[PDB]
Amino acid sequence: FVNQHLCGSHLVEALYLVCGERGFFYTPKT
Amino acid sequence: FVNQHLCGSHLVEALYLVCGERGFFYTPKT
Amino acid sequence: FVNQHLCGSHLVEALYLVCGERGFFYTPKT
Amino acid sequence: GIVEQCCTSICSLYQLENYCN
Amino acid sequence: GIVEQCCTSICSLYQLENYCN
Amino acid sequence: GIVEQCCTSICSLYQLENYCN
Ligand SMILES: [Zn+2]
Repeated sequence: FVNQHLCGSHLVEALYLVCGERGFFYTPKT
Repeated sequence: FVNQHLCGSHLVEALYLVCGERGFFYTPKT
Repeated sequence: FVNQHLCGSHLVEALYLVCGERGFFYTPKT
Repeated sequence: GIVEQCCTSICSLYQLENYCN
Repeated sequence: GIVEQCCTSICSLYQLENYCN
Repeated sequence: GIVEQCCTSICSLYQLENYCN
């Protein structure tokens, strides 16, 4: 798996592949 | 909407969604 | 063509378009 | 321009719509 | 959170699976 | 290599075609 800082739409794409059928919550708060 | 620095293909993708049927001109000059 | 630093999935996408039918090897070693 | 407004600085929706047709 | 764990720091597979449903 | 030529430094078209098959 990736060994990096996942940021932006990369971060949402990673969350898209890894969760799959469950889905995800993207909440970008600092 | 996004509150960020849109750069590269991200910047062209943003321009793709937001303009739509009108299209866009991507001119990357400094 | 691009005049930039291609990094991450951008770097793999560039390698996807440019090689095409030949394919590529992505080996991310430092 | 496009790179100084939206990549060097933080743009918005309607600053991006300015570069449409 | 999501941005401090996975964008500010280096996450993993199962730290990313934590934000699923 | 691939990361030092094309991500650490600025590559070209044919430096990228070098990593094909
Ligand atoms: Zn990117």
